[PDB]
Amino acid sequence: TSAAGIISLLDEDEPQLKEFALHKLNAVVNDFWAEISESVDKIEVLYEDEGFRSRQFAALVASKVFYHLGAFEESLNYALGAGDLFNVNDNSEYVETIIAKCIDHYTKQCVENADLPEGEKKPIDQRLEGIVNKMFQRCLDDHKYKQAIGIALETRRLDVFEKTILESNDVPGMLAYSLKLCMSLMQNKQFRNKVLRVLVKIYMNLEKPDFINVCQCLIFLDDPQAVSDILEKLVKEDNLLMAYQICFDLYESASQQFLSSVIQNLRTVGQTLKMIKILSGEMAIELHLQFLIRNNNTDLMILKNTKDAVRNSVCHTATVIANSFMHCGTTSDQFLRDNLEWLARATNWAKFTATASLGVIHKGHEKEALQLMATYLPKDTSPGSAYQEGGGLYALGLIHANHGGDIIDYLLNQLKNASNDIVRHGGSLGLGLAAMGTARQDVYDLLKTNLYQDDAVTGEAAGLALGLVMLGSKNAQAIEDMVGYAQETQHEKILRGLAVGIALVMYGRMEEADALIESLCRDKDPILRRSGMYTVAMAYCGSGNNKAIRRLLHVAVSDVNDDVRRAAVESLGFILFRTPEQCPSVVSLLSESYNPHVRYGAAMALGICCAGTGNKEAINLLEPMTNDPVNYVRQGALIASALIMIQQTEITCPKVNQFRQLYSKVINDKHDDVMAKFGAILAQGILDAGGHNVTISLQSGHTHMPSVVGVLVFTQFWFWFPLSHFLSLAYTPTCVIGLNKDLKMPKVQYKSNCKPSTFAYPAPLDNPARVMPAQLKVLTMPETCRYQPFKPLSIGGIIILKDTELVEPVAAHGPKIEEEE
Amino acid sequence: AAAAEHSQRELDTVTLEDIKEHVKQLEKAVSGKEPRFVLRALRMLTSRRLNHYVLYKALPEVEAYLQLLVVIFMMNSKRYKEAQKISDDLMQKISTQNRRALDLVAAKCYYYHARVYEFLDKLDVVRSFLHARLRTATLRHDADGQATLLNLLLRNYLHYSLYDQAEKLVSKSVFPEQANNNEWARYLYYTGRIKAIQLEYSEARRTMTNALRKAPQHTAVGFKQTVHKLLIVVELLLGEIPDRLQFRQPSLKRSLMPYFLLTQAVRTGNLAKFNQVLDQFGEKFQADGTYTLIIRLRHNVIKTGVRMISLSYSRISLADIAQKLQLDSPEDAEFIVAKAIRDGVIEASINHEKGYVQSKEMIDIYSTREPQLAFHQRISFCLDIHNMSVKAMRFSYNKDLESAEERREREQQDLEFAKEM
Amino acid sequence: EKKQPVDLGLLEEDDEFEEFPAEDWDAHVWEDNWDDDNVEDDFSNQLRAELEKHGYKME
Amino acid sequence: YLSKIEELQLIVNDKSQNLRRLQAQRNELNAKVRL
Amino acid sequence: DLYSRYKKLQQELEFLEVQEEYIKDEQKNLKK
Repeated sequence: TSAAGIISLLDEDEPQLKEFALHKLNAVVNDFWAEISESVDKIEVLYEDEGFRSRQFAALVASKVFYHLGAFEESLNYALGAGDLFNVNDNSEYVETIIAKCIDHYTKQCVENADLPEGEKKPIDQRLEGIVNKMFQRCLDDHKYKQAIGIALETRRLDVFEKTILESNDVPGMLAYSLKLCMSLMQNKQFRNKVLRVLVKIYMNLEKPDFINVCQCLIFLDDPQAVSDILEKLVKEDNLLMAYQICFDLYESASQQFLSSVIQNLRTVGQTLKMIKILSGEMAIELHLQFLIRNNNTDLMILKNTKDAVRNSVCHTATVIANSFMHCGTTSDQFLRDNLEWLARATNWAKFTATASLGVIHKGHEKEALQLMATYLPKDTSPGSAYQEGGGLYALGLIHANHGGDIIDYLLNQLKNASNDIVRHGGSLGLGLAAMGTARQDVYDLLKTNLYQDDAVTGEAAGLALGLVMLGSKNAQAIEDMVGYAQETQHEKILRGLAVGIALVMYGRMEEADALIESLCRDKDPILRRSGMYTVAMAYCGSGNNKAIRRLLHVAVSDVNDDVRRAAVESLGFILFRTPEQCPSVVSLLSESYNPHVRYGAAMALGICCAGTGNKEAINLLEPMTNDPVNYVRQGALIASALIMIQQTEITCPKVNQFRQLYSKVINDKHDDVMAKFGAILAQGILDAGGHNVTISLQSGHTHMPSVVGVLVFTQFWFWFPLSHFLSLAYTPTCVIGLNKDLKMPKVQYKSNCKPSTFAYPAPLDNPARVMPAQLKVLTMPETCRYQPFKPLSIGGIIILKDTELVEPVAAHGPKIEEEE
Repeated sequence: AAAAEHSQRELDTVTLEDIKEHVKQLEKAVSGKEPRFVLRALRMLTSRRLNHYVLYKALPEVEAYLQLLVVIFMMNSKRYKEAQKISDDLMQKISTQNRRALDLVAAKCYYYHARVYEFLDKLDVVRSFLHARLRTATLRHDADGQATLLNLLLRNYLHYSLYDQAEKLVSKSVFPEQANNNEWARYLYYTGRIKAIQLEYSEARRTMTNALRKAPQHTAVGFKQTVHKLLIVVELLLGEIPDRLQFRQPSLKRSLMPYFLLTQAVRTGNLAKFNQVLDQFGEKFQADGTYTLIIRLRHNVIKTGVRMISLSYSRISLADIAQKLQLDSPEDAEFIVAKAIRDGVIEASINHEKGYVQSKEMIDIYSTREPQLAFHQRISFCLDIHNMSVKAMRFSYNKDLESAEERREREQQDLEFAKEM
Repeated sequence: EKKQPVDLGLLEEDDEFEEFPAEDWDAHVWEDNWDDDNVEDDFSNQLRAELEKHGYKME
Repeated sequence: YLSKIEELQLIVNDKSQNLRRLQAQRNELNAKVRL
Repeated sequence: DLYSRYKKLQQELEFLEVQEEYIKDEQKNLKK
């Protein structure tokens, strides 16, 4: 009824009574704690009487009062005090509450504990830890373990996340779920990296685990030993396809920097040169070209219609590129022959650019390209203009990026021999191009002079390639140098591209560059601030760092200079890469703003985030921007759309028609600029790059920096025009081709129905062509033919039907490679 | 016939805030009921159980709602037998109802449950439940049901005599947002009240004033009539006479007569008249608890007596004051007046040997401190009224985009033409 | 909302006098108010002012 | 329930979606003015 | 499902933060 007696019994002696007070009280606390809430002071003291045993009664009683008072760390403490009065299986909402309440406490504690150290210890009140684990036990007895995991995820207890569930059940679906999750989640990668190792280990237990899992996991760890352990274990398990597919997991994932370790390792580790031959990936280049050469869907007529459309100096430049796109790796001079007077209408830089646009066209010809450049190469004389001559230099590496180091260094010798002007720029361009991601001090160094040689022409490229060389965590000294040279060296561009290099060699460093970031942020000059975002990108690109974004926002918010903001907005979609999701909602603010640059920078990042993705929703936001009075804006918007829109077209996306026609419209329009038509023709050519049969991909799964580069390269173009050919990087095959062991290329159309978008594409069956990352995965193989994959089906670019009876029927098939390669 | 609305109300069974709207008309959906029309729900539907229940008396998201219709049916039918029993069976089912939307619906439920109730088993056994899920819902974060339930148990404490239990109850309470202004004023009402009985007046006037603001009007009379009764009481105890325009507003002027016979007693400062009036209307004042508040005034009345005797006389022989206030002895007086002085009422001194009060001046004419505070306080009010209106007013907002592309093109063309010229 | 209000009113009371008041349920207000008080004073005073002075005539 | 109801506590946070809601308009309105 | 949703929401909570704090920015830079 009312607690007054129990209130009175409280102070009354005979701990017997006090017990039976507390006892009777305890039961009727639930209501009457309210009256009792004033007795708590004694009750406190009561809990301080070791004389009176049961006081844990009062403690939990107080805990009852405290929930009923909304006091918890109080209640918890005294519930913790209880241990007896308290139990987990005791079911009240309160108990459930206080537990759940008690629980949360653990997490940050554990996390704060996790902060300094991480693992076992007595720092945390074991009672909680117990009850924690006891619920984790209950979680184990719940036996849905993400339940336990997500806790232990935050609980950071691998002990819990040991392997109990592992041996239990759920062979394929107890790690990846969390693992793929962990990638998305855990702040400290170390905790996640801890998972990754064990995960591999859990998988290394191997009732034949999925390796691409481990691959990505390894690629996430970039731990060669694991792969080598795999490789041994592989060699232990050795099967061509297994090795192959592993090497196909490998050739498509491991960084140019990482993988090369494994190469020399795999070399030293012995074997199977096929692996070393898969390390080429030239097969892809071949297959890609093979795919291209085969599956190229061209219609230069419309591009001719675009080329014959208008004639000028700036515009004539653009169409020198879109032609490259449609020929990218496709190796054709079609229009190049059409207008030879084209070259007349080209200008020293366009002449320079027209010469470079060749490497695009031949990209993936790892022999011819040099011979392709040969007539325009160096020493081999020239018809006129050392830029055209300069053009090959940069044009060369386009094909040979990472693979032309020799010629590069060779050309770098030509550079070293004389760094200055085009002869040093175009070379100064293509050097870091192939040298990108490879750490060569000379590349840094040789440029560093060519840099310091202070040719706005030349020194610029140095500000890039040097970044490209040390692209990675690089070295802070060059940073100092660059940053020094930034403030030191007197030029707009030469000073400018530095921060870009700074942006480069700060890559994934994240927290690291924050200094220089802050420095760049604190810069008077836009340039440092400018690259800061890009720096922040390459640091935090992919995974969103809110604070970064938050900073990037507020920076873009807080900067006078618009380009910076524009940039700052642009670079967002990098640290915002992994979620294109809100990016429209994100830019939906910046979509609508007084300023064009803001509205300009909008286009890219979103156009970037969904480049390899969907969201006509995202798209349609930009179409108003495609009408923003500044052609430069829409030009960007034009581009931004097409960056997304490749392969997505034709009533899959009906809008492409306009968008295409819009270009043509513009391309027809005389009153639209060579801003306007520029992007238009390009964005057209974008959609039509790689015979329109190729895609744009980046961290769609693990990042590839080369995908990024062309973007950030293309970033400043109306700034510095002869760049965008960098964009050739993210060009990605939709190829679907049998491949196999002997590589007899058996081509089958595996025939599993997608709503058919190999029918949805530009005008002018499962084998190669359109496909789609999706239209890939609505299609599955037949078991009927000779060859079967272990991974059963897969994406488009990776192909490789695994080979399961030689010099017999199943005939023969060949391609560009089989000829020369 | 009218049951169509009950079906139309069921068309509000889609999702979320529909229920809100669903309830509104459902407030007046109880105009027409027949026992045979009860069989409508029997045909509307678990189903078998429902049917059985219907029989005794005489989809789930609307199951609770139709149970509401059962309660409403019974309670409004006077019949307590079936109505009471049903509540126990209906209240339980709907209560344990493992649904979130249902909590909102049950509030109307609880609102009736307590209502018909009479004693212990209802004050005590039924109260333990309201506190139980009060905690449950509190963790379930349903604002409306919480506030309602809280109000019900408060009303229980005051049907009881326990102000303290309810006070310390408030001490551990946090009230939520999203409310119904009526429930909001029910709260502010009970709050102000208990806050008053404990002697603290100056914060009671506040909560009751809000109980006037936040209350709706239409015909919600008796609540206004009653509160005002408490309003007049507080205003009176605090020492601030209310203006006549109070004892004559509406039909309530027929119930405020007692208080209108108190102020006439109080302002005059004549004790005997007061007392006589208290005897006169006492019984009338007992039907609510304003009584024991009113009986406190004996202090205030005399304070008034003294203050008037002071303003109207510079110095008075104690004899005379004792005559005007009817009191027995002078010795009584100088205790009373000595008290009045300490309280900053008279500003006098007393000449004892000649026994006459002699009185302080208004040197305090333009204090300046007084008017300032009053002025300051007012300004904050205007500001807030201007801030809240700027944050609320600030909410068909869309359809934005000046400039254009078609026209822009036209403009460009014009420009080109001009250039050509 | 009105219904809710009504419900609230019902809970707060019924009521006895309130019901009567409702049943009774006008007039105006004029302009301003306070303090009415009693009446029949002025002439009463004069009636006494005479009497007073009449008493003072008697004086 | 433990983590179950948890989603609700934060799920109700949608309130911040509206205020910003008041912002957009509130923000978009200036953009028209400034533009 | 939670470990994918209950956890995927924290982002959202930041979305309103990423934008809630930025939103004030447009209000602020617009006025100047």
